[PDB]
Amino acid sequence: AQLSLLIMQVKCLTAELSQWQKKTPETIPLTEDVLITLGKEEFQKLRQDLEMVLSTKESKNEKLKEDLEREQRWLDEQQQIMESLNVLHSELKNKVETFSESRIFNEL
Amino acid sequence: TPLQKRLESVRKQSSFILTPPRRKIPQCSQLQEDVDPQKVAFLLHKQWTLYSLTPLYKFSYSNLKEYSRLLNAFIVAEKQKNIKVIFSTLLGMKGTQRDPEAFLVQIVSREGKVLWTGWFCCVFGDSLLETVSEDFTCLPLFLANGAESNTAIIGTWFQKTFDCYFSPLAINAFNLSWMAAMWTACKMDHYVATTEFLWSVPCSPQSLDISFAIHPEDAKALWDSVHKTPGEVTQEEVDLFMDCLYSHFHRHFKIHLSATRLVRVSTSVASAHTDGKIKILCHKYLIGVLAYLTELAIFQIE
Amino acid sequence: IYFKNSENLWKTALLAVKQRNRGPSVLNNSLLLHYINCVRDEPVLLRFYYWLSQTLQEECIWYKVNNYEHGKEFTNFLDTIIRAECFLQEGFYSCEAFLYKSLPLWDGLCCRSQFLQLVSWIPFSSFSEVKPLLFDHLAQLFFTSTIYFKCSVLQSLKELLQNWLLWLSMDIHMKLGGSMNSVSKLIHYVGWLSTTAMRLESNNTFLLHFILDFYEKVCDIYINYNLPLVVLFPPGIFYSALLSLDTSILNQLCFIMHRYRKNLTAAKKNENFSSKTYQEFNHYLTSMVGCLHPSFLSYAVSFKWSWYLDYLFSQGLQGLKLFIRS
Amino acid sequence: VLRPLDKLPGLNTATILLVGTEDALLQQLADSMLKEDCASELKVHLAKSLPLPSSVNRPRIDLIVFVVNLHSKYSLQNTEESLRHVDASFFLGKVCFLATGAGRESHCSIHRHTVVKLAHTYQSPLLYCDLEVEGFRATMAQRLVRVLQICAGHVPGVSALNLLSLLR
Amino acid sequence: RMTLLLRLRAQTKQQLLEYKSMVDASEEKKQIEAKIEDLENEIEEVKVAFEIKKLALDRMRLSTALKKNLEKISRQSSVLMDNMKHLLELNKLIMKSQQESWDLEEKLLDIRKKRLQLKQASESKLLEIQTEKNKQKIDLDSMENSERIKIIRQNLQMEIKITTVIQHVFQNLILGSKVNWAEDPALKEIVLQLE
Amino acid sequence: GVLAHLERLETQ
DNA sequence: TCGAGAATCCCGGTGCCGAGGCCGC
DNA sequence: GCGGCCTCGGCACCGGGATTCTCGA
Repeated sequence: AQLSLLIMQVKCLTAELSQWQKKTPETIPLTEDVLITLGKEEFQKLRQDLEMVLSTKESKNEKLKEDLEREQRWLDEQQQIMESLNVLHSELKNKVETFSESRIFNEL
Repeated sequence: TPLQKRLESVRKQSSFILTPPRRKIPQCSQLQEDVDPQKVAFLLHKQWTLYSLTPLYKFSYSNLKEYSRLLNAFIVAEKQKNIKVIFSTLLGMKGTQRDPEAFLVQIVSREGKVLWTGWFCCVFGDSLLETVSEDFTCLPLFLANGAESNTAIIGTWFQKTFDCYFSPLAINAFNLSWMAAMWTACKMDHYVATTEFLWSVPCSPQSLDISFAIHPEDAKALWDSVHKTPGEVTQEEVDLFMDCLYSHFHRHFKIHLSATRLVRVSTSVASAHTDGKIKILCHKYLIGVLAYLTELAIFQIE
Repeated sequence: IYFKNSENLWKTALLAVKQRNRGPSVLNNSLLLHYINCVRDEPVLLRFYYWLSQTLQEECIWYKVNNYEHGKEFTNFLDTIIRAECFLQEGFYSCEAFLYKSLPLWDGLCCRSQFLQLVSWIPFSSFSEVKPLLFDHLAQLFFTSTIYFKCSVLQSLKELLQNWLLWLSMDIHMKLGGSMNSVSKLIHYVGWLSTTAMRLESNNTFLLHFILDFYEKVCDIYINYNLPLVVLFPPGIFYSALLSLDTSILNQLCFIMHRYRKNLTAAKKNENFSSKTYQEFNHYLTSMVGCLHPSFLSYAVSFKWSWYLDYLFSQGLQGLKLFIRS
Repeated sequence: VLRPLDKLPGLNTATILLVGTEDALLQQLADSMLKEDCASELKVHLAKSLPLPSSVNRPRIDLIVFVVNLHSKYSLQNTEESLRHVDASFFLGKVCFLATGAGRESHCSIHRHTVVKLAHTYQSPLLYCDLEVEGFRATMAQRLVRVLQICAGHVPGVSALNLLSLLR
Repeated sequence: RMTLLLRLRAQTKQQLLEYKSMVDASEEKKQIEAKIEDLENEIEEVKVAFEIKKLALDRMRLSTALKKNLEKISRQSSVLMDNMKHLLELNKLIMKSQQESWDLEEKLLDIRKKRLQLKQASESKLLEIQTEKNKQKIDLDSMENSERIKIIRQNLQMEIKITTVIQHVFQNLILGSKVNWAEDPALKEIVLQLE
Repeated sequence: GVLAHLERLETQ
């Protein structure tokens, strides 16, 4: 049925796109109301999410300030291990690299 | 290649691209090289509780005495919280030459009363070898049989020293039906035990269990009814064998066995449970039964 | 037992002595996490992958027996995983491997806060090998769950966008096109995700706020990450927030498109984008700059054109400031 | 044989018809799907097999979720048998494949690929869950009820036909 | 009720949409790799056919809800406006809550960029340290020639093992006897024997 | 985070 | 052909780890 | 009536009795 369903899918998307293009925006029958019923409903829903989105965007900068402190601390511990590893690379360069086998036997 | 190969493997596995593994009927595995006849024969008719074992970091098949002492001194210390531990490479429990040699872990108590007899094997598990680095000696299968307390102690020791982790391998009833089908498809003679399928219906108040034990030769003749392509058993052939069982049980007792789940499939080749206490190895097909079991352990690890 | 001392009687004098001196396997190790952060070595990222896979499997099978009390250590362990990835900054290769395994089985709210922060740290794969495996399920639950899970995905994919664009910025630093096509397709698929989520919830302002929060990080691709990936709005969000009904979403869109103007101008300096992207942005401009109105009407009711401006502007409309100055 | 548009719709009635051999779990899912006081009438229907004994006055059925209990191969042999009595114009958007028992992964008589292959070869969404536990039911119930308002047309932007274009 | 009749209009303008789509599909009477391709080029083309349709619906809805609300300035007190003043307050509690956000996120972003620059840099540098330790591993193959290193190592191990025996019988002979151990300047350097 | 928060407006 | 010996199918009679109870803080 | 304590008991793996069936009186 996979192919028998793909063919009907393309046949149905064709009908739906030919019917959406038939759908002119029908704003003529829009609403007999003065739309205060829909207005003061939509602002009230706005009041329902605006408190509900300030409560989320306040936690957003809460976690962003907490993470700014945390990642500043991480960056500090990273530049420390960066300068430390760089100075270890420079020091381990031509200090332990200048190691002879016979000199290692003489140290023994 | 060292990790990204495993990531691509994980992608392939999670993709679930047309899985039905047409499997070769477990071929008579003539005992390869050494395979200590006394040891292997002791290892056959023992009810191994399967586990999935992640690859062991920094393991070597030379330092067996050091690990033996390190674990013996740990087990008897868990008694402080009489026992000898003998790591023993099995030398032949491997599918291909490149697989890691299977090695044992036996809690020998005075005499050779082997309390626990652990067993890590990696046979035909080259879907894990080619994805893990050289430092890890990967043995996906772990085999307990000793008390669960000692297994949950040696597993902790292995986690502590090797960074290997034991998930208890649970063969789902799908894989259980698969192995129940390829084991009545084998070419054996003198069937040791009847082909029993311990079903367990999902009733909420009660827990009725069914033992659909077939005569082993009668199930072979029933398998030949649904066996058409030789050499390899398909998912449809396995399902038709299982549905011939269903249509011989719902025919008789009017209860749809297909609405139940397999919990144990005893066969002349090898018994196999679900909850872990799975692999009894009646016959010497254990390199094929273990091949399936390791392939299933890869599924859990990977 | 464990350093339980008996010098407490002496610790009258010894507490005076303290006052006298005053006067006269690796996740729970932050000091060691820096090591694994710096070694992308084979036997350690694999010694660690196998622990994470078998901890996110065993302790997640632990859900199937409690699902209530085990749902607090798993949450607090996934929090440690999340923190370790935020520090170490690459997605653990068991974090995705557990996600593809446990996303299809996943519900909407079972450790949502942790699972949808794991998605953020997913090793950029192709968006052709990660889309069917994961994003085809972060749409299977995106379109069936409530707004409170919907906003938690375009936020999850918002952070995923940054965690992919970081690893692409230094892919410019450490010396593209086929990597380019991946973030572009991720953003379009979110841009496909975020036009139909706009339709499920009847243009809910909360959800489109998070949509723009995602797009607040799509305007600044060139300026921030040095990536030439200016991807404009799909109109199903652009005009849906243009003709929206609040300004905390209107000025949000205005900030995004101003950063879009800035990023396109910056891309014109260094250099398809030009033809169709500039056409679409001039479409989003002429239509909107002629349109720059309902939430502004709310302000005007609460309220000489320049004075109206000042009343605006002064009252927090900063995205409008950045546009109007541009 | 069920058809999507054989009956006329109501007003806010979104009639989903659960399909699964086990019926206590279907009853639990229906209870959880009506536990939340949604904005739509929710005349949930239950069943065992799609022949659906021919009783007129059955409303315009807006969703058939084939609850395939992965623990039991019967739930697939009774779904695949019941999948042949669904109209081909019904499989487009108004068909979901619930796979209860997934995630437990130890009782699964059915490999979850097989339900994946079944739900892909019929071109319909496949929503895993574990219906036995209310914690994964009271969130799958709010997924089936928002798919419901999509197929029943209650969200005035998305058809059932638009739905499968999202869950492919 | 009007809201309920509105939910009906909407629901029926979509149920008849589905009905007309199906009857048009019934009115009408292959390359599966492209059968999903000429399935995709509508799910993008119906998408541009109805996102513009919904976008025209929304613009004509907001234009009327603006003109209707343009009549709202002309009306009386409208306690709605008392609720909108607090929405201005909420906007201030969000657009200022975003004022940090385009700044806090900017700081976190260049913090993340610096951190990842030092992470790839540290991985390169620490890989250099590890390959230099590997170079010291070739220096390790410089001892396992074992022509005179092995014998001296063995006689060092067989002598320090006497020097860790005679030593610990000084920690046990200048302890058990009549030691007067540390009130003596000879033993004080011989007791407290360095390991 | 806003994910840990978005899990407590789902409840509340 | 038949009578004792060995092996092994059928189910014990045993071994041994979770569950329930129970006594200070 | 709880804290670390302890004691029955389902499940299950290993040890002889009677049925198979081969060989001697």
